[PDB]
Amino acid sequence: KLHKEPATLIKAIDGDTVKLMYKGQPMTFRLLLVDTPEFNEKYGPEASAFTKKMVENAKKIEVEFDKGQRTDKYGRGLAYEYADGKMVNEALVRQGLAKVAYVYKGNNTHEQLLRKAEAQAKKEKLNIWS
Ligand SMILES: Cc1cn([C@H]2C[C@H](OP(=O)(O)O)[C@@H](COP(=O)(O)O)O2)c(=O)[nH]c1=O
Ligand SMILES: [Ca+2]
Repeated sequence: KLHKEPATLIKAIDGDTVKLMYKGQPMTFRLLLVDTPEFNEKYGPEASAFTKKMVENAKKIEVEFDKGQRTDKYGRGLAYEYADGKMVNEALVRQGLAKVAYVYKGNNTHEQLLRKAEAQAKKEKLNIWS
């Protein structure tokens, strides 16, 4: 059973990275289980635009750590992000703006859910699957 924690938006960076204030400290978060294209690659600006709009227009932003590692080798926080109850990780995957990726042992609680969303976008030929 994972628990959602409060956080405040500092700055949207790109499709799967955002700078948030967590427990009073500035911290860069990398979204769990996803991989959006870099700004330079195809659909990159769209992914960044999608995330940016989604978090900037949210009234409440929550983070949810998984069971395994909470920080990556680059010092980034690893979590599931929620914009007014809606999981940003899943939304990106549902729109075909992100691919399910970097599935490590112990940090894959929401894996099936995201795989489900991917299969839908894949069948609908959304963005990346066009
Ligand atoms: C999503 C995720 C990424 N990472 C690391 C793997 C990648 O390192 P390597 O570059 O050394 O492969 C990097 C991918 O992040 P980005 O896609 O932001 O570049 O972040 C983790 O260690 N754990 C995770 O859960
Ligand atoms: Ca990426």
